[PDB]
Amino acid sequence: PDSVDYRKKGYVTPVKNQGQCGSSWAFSSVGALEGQLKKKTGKLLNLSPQNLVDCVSENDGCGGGYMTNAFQYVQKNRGIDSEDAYPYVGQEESCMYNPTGKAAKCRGYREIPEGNEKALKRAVARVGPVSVAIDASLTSFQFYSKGVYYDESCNSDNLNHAVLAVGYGIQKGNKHWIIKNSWGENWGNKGYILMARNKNNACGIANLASFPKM
Ligand SMILES: [Cl-]
Repeated sequence: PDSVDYRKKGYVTPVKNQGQCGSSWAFSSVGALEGQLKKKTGKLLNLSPQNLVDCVSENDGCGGGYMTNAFQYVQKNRGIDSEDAYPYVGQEESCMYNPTGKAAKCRGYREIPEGNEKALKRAVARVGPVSVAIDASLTSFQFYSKGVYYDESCNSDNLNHAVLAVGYGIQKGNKHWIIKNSWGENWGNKGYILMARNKNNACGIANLASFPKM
């Protein structure tokens, strides 16, 4: 069985909802950090995307951002707050980080070689959940309900949405990535989508992948 589902292993927190704020980069980043918190310490908790929205000046808050900028921030800031200590409000505010609420740390990051789905698979297997960016603009993506998603019109050069690869596997003969979104449990299959794997880097799944070192 060349498959892994980190949701079964306790590496994945409940699905969140970014609301009316283009902060999927922040949810993708905290998801990867949460997975490494479980792996390194044996337990996890919800980390603060609002911490990243307000304090990662290299990104654009609700206007977009990159996950490696977030990992670099957590490293140089010497921590990121828990969700409970720094709760999500769906809009950018002044940076209110407090070391008293520190719940995770970061020693750097690694970017997966661009477009290499085999390297992405090895990273998911050997690290844990990996932050990724995809083209999520298609209507077919947005109304996804079940099965393995593949749409030929997906633009690997148009990465517009950050998500989290929490595993991989195969379903009815179709290889897939298990993808955690940030559009609520209401979206997709309880917040998740299975995206085609080894189909010429569909939707750019392996073009902007990274994970934090802890
Ligand atoms: Cl394979």
